[PDB]
Amino acid sequence: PQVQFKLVLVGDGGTGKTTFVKRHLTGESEKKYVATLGVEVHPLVFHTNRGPIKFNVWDTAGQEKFGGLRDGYYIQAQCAIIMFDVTSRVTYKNVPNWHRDLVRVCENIPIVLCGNKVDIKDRKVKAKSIVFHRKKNLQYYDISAKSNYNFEKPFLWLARKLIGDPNLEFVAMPALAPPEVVMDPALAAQYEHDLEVAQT
Amino acid sequence: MGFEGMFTKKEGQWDCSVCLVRNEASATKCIACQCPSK
Ligand SMILES: Nc1nc2c(ncn2[C@@H]2O[C@H](COP(=O)(O)OP(=O)(O)O)[C@@H](O)[C@H]2O)c(=O)[nH]1
Ligand SMILES: [Mg+2]
Ligand SMILES: [Zn+2]
Repeated sequence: PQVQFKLVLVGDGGTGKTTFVKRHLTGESEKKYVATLGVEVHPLVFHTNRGPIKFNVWDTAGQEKFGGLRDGYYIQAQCAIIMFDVTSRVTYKNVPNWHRDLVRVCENIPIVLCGNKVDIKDRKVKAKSIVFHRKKNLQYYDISAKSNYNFEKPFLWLARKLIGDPNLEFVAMPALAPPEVVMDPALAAQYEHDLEVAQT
Repeated sequence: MGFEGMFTKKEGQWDCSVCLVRNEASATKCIACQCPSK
């Protein structure tokens, strides 16, 4: 059997939400537009060692600010990704606002925080400065949508939390759009270590 | 082992063909997008 989860993707306009979700090619070709809510729902299939899992990712069509999404957006949300731009400190300042707006309607759902555009070397929100929490239902990852860097990480963590299986794995990567930029390997190694020590 | 029907559709529920949200049997329109039940 295949399981299905509604995933709300929220964050300030211009942080890369649409660019990120569109990396999953099949989810883009099968996306569904919801006219009454101004949303594109991308059905993202991931193939795990226990079967297929589908994340129905809700990506807004507009530039809504926190608290500006129609109420139907959050209805029956079972997980979420909050995205910001590591080159724009204001988009990270608004992460607690999106988190507050989300938890007001959905309460306790697993949430992943994603700092996008880490391919840009002039990073303003540094890994060391990422505010980390004691919450078991919150996790952070660096991502670069245009390089597919860490694309699968948020979905794998959410899948493990939703299924309750810490050893869940993806047996194959989904078909992704070819990278448009290069993620510097030295930066990736340094960022990954900086986040390890900060989380612990 | 599979997912063991942990998240299977309950009796009478239906998935909205417009936005894929899962609805109850008595709902005549989707609780999220308000589109009438297929
Ligand atoms: N260097 C780099 N630029 C990105 C990345 N993701 C998005 N951009 C750009 O950020 C701008 C807004 O992207 P968009 O997906 O529309 O953001 P949204 O408003 O949150 O949906 C665009 O010019 C993107 O090309 C990334 O991962 N790396
Ligand atoms: Mg967008
Ligand atoms: Zn619907």
